[PDB]
Amino acid sequence: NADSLPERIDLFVSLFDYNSATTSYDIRSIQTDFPTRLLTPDSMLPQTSEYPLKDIQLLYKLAQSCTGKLPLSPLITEPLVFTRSLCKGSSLSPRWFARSGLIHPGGGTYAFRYAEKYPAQFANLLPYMHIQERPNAAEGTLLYHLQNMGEDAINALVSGASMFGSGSDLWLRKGDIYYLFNEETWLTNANKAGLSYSLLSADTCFIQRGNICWDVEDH
Amino acid sequence: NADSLPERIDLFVSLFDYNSATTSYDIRSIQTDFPTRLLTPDSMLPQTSEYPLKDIQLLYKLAQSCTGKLPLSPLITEPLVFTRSLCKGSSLSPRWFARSGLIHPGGGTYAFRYAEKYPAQFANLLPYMHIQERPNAAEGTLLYHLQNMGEDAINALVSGASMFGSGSDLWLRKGDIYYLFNEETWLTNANKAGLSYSLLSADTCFIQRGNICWDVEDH
Repeated sequence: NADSLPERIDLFVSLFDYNSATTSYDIRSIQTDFPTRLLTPDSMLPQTSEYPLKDIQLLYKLAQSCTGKLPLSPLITEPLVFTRSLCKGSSLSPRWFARSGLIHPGGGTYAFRYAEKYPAQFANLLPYMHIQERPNAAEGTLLYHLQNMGEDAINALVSGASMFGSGSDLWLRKGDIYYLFNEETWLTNANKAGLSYSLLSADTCFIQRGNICWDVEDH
Repeated sequence: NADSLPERIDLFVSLFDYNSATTSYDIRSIQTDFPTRLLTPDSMLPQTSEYPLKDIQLLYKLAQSCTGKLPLSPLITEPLVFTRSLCKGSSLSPRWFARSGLIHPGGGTYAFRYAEKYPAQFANLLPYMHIQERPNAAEGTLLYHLQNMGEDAINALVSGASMFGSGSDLWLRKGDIYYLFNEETWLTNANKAGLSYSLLSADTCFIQRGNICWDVEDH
């Protein structure tokens, strides 16, 4: 019977009443509001794959003391501009952030760090902050759904996956729009299609032992 | 890198200090204490795959009124013995349950139903009751662990799987003994082996869409 699974999944997708979704989001609207950089969890970590750690550390020490040795990476020019501006007290307008690479070498964004020093600038700079740096969004908003997504759901969303689960929602893609359905609708339509399902925490499922599905950490 | 997964899983298994398990259970001890019938969730349901439903219903009506038409299935002889004994008020000793098929056609066990009518018999009859019919076991006991297992963990245990997860434990088989480790040990050794994992709720994982792993309900 496992030979029938692609057709059963097709039946499952066709059972949903797309006019009756909890809500829906055009992919173009998500892209308009959120750079991928401000969604993916790795942006919140020190950018160790982009810079030598020595450069990240020199930059932290420069920011503490507003003096000392200058990082060397030609990739460090904009971080240095940011750091030296905070040191000299010279303004960075929202336009500076809009044309910036957004992510600070120590993880997180320039905008959030800037607004920590100039809290009157916070609302103007929110568009340049990672979703995990923004305040807890109102329930039912797109930011709320994004802030509550695990890494696996963010990656599926960013990759444009045809469906993925997050929290208490099923996201189903149809065209270039995602439609959200709640868990009980997901389960009812899976029932009716003769399907069972698991939400994976790991990227993928290569080998099953007992009820554990194993993956390599590094692909 | 996924080509290396069987060797990584072998490394993972070899990282555990089996003398340092939370606890361990010889499979022979589990079998001594628990018939498979008293573990598997289907025993708690009406035995519709074993009897016509009409026979289950005739048997329920006979039990209510202690009169009326007799079920026909030659598979119904022992249920009729049980029912008529309860009707006539004639004793069923623990020895009757020990040689019985244990499971009543309406789901659950003869012993539990008998002890509902004769509560002084409850402790003598506990060995013949499903784990889901017994009182909440003391924490850390084998019954406690079994009572807290989902269907997927019970099936893995019953099938003798080399590992499976239940609750906050990893069960690892070595020889004919299961060794329990907690979640943080499981995760540490998975980390060290370069593995990621998911606990499946469905029997298996045939097709992955997004972060959902799909199975057929009926194999």
